[PDB]
Amino acid sequence: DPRLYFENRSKFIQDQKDKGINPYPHKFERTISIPEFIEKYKDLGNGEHLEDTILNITGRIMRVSASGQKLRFFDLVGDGEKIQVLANYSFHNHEKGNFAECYDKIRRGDIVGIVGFPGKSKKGELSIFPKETILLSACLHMLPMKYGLKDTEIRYRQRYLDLLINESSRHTFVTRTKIINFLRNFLNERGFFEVETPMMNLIAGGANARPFITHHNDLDLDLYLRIATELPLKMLIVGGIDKVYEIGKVFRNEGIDNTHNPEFTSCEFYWAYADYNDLIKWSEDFFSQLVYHLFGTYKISYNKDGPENQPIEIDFTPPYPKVSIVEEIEKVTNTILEQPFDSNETIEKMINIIKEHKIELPNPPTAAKLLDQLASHFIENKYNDKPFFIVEHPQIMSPLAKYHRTKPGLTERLEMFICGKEVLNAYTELNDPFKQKECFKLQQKDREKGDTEAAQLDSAFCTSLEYGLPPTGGLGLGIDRITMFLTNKNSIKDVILFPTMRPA
Amino acid sequence: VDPRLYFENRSKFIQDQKDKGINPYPHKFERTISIPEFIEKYKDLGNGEHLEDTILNITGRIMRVSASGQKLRFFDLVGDGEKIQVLANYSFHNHEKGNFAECYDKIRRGDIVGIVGFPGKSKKGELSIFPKETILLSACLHMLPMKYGLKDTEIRYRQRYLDLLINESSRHTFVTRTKIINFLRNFLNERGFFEVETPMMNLIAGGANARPFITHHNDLDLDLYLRIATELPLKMLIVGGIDKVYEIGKVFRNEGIDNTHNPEFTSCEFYWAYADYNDLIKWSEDFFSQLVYHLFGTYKISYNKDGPENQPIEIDFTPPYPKVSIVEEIEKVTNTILEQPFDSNETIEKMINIIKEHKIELPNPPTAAKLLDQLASHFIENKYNDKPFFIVEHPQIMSPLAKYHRTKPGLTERLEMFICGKEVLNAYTELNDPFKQKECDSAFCTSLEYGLPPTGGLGLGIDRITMFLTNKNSIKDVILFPTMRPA
Ligand SMILES: C[C@H]1CCC[C@H](C[C@H]2Cc3cc(O)cc(O)c3C(=O)O2)C1
Ligand SMILES: C[C@H]1CCC[C@H](C[C@H]2Cc3cc(O)cc(O)c3C(=O)O2)C1
Ligand SMILES: N[C@@H](CCCC[NH3+])C(=O)O
Ligand SMILES: N[C@@H](CCCC[NH3+])C(=O)O
Repeated sequence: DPRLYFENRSKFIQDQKDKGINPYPHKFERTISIPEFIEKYKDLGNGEHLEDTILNITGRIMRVSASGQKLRFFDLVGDGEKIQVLANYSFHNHEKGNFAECYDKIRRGDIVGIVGFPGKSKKGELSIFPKETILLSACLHMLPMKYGLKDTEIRYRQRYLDLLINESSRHTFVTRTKIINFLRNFLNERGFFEVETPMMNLIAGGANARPFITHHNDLDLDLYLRIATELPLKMLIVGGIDKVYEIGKVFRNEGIDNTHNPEFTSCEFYWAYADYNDLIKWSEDFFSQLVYHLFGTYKISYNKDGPENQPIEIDFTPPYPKVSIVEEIEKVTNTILEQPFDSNETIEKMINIIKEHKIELPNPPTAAKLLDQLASHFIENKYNDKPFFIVEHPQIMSPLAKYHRTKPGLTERLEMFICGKEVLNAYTELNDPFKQKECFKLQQKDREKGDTEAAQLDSAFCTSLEYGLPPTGGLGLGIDRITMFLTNKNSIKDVILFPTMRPA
Repeated sequence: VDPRLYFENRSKFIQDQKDKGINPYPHKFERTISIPEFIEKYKDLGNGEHLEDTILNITGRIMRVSASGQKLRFFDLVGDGEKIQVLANYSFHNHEKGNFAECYDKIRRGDIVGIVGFPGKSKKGELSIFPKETILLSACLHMLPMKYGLKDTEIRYRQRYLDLLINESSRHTFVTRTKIINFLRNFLNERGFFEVETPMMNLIAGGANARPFITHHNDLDLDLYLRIATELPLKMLIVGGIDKVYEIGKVFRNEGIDNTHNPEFTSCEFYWAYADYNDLIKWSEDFFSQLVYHLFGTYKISYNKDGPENQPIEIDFTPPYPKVSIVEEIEKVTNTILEQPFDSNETIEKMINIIKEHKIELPNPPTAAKLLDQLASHFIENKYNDKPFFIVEHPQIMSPLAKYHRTKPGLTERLEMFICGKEVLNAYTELNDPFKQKECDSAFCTSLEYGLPPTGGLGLGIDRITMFLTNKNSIKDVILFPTMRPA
């Protein structure tokens, strides 16, 4: 019973203190790490001992067994690697205490420090042969086995148990950090300058989403958490930082599911004198090279339908297909979506397409939401075997994107999808301040109908446009979703160390 | 003159250009070379030399307009913090593209332009682009301020882009900031440390003593606190076996704003399993000495502590730095004895009376930790200005997450590093006995019950460090968009 277990262990701690022993020593000076130990002594022969080499090593005990009264065996793990501990009565320093009393105390989970020599057992298992083993920090609960952590929510609420017991968990999070490292180096090598912009602002603009609100007490001031980094980054382009980017958290106050956590990690970059076509190329270069950097090939396996179903192969070899959103919806639905797309007639037509196909009506049935819903069900799963771009979005869906230089009513916008999930959003940046105020005014008229995700107008941002924003191309990436596909995860909670959870 | 009228005339110019068939905001100009690359490639030209057969496309912002008659127009063109001259001569103008004077008469200071031309140097020797054709790419519709207009004003903070265009030193301050963070990340990574992201919104805000921001998630129907530190989930990852772990990111404190306090600021915290207080003292001297030498090529720097209108002091980052035990120094400087327990009525009253004796400000509430803090602030924290130094061995009542001192009762194995009286670092041997932790977050307390190895952890205030290494007196000068009182 776990509860009695914990109580006996706590009593043990107290009783050890009462006898004069410190169960939590301040410092043990380690000589070698467990990965270093494996590298150095892997080449030893079966049964070879180096008894003149005395080492101080630490780690977490993960298995306890005995062979008689003079032999105790353990697994010792550290930094994701494992060695055996072979405690023989014949090598024990009896001046430190009784052998059996010393090792009877150890439990699965204890952190220990060992003074001993390296070698391999007769079977051939690389081992540390202790002369003395010291408790550094007890595990007071029973550690679960892999089956206890398998199909549970414990991994999200006690991530440390997952990291200790599931080898795949460590690897997922190492890949996540490698992906971010690769992206930072990719941009820095191309002259980009990393900055930090405020997470708390008077307005939350740069995307269409409901924000979190907070309050600064001394200023008696309500502030919004940022939903995107787009607006202050473009003001820095005005300021002459012509290649600027930010990798950090944004906050969106909306529904939670397998591809939505309320805080998530984005990268946005802004590139003065680039356009749509440079951004398409950047995306293909970046994703193809990232995948090759991680896997040595451009093709990966992904269990789109979970581990109980067949996986699919995703090929990141460029180029990727491009699909124009309005043209394709018109072809697949056999309708003509007349401009203005936000006219009453086009809105009624899109509603009827949705109702005819038994699709859910967006809670406010705005033209921009109607089109999004249509693309979701008719386009975004056109390709699963390769990423692809949906391109040339209407201006009503894209209030900060520059008008399309040859197609009226559209913009120079691209979104990349992997397995039906949006991972990238980019466009030629709107830089005419007179057209920008018009877009914000139209977004206000859409807010008046009950749209809580209509981005609010930023007076400071519009003012910065009046000092001259050069022609610019900007791009944003969803780091968590990218990591999901590159670690074979179906849930954003599997690639975030501490996902947003209700209290226990 | 009249800034409002200027903007109205420029807005009419944009609209009139559109009416005449010209697009004053073209979609794409394909540049051949940047302004820094131009200076590098053609700096070695000779006085008066032209390379008329090499045609380049270049872009930038016009920052000065002057003329020598109608046939020679001169401009300053800036990009990426560097500048060249533009020499528009009627004799080289491509008249097939339009009328010369009609073209250049339109240019105003601040305009972003694209130039097709050739490189060269003037007779006097000024490196120049010689346009055959110039195109407007994005107009500046307002009059730019003078450097004098940005000097003592909040325009630098409320329109930071004007500060970056007009003050060359501003770009330099933020480049140094990014170099500082790049250095720290590399320093940690080369030593085996693993960078992570922990939540900014939590059910509890712990890891420091500060009032938090509160927000609400609508669909979970849940109040959440913005983090005041990264300490607690990072130690949970040490329990998880990530034995060298760190995070560089924003934390939030809902308190007063001043020259060293911005409500959001950038911290780095790292956690080092099997290290202790002594390892962290060495790390700190190793890191700051190597950081300053990396940036300056020397260990000594100049800092204008009392403002740019006063004499600068010299800060020597040569290690080692002095260590000052807080309690015994407060005792020495005041010739009192602070008997333990430090939270007894007798020791509290003595700290209160010594505060009253020196006419010092009295904390509300006057807890023992708050009293000890004020006494260190008034009596220790400005002991050294010529070098960074450490205050060490804080009482347990001030350090609920720090491990008890292995030989000194009532103290902890803690260190804080100060530069010019300002705290930039806080570190300690981590308390890992859950029995002592509860006496001092339920999910954090439970994780300790699974075994936290002996560990040393450390935090840095990135903005305050940047202030000292960029010669700034205010944190507003090292944050691109600092929190201001709304206009
Ligand atoms: C910067 C964006 C560019 C490409 C699309 C990405 C969208 C972004 C949308 C989103 C909303 C939300 O409420 C919670 C989430 O986790 C996400 C997410 O992961 O991706 C990111
Ligand atoms: C992580 C900490 C380690 C060493 C002390 C530093 C203190 C930290 C305190 C603080 C409070 C505040 O409300 C606003 C601020 O900007 C700062 C700051 O910059 O430094 C940072
Ligand atoms: N702010 C966008 C990403 C950048 C789009 C191009 N400026 C988003 O939230 O999706
Ligand atoms: N959480 C501390 C920094 C780390 C101290 C060592 N664990 C602070 O906010 O000051």
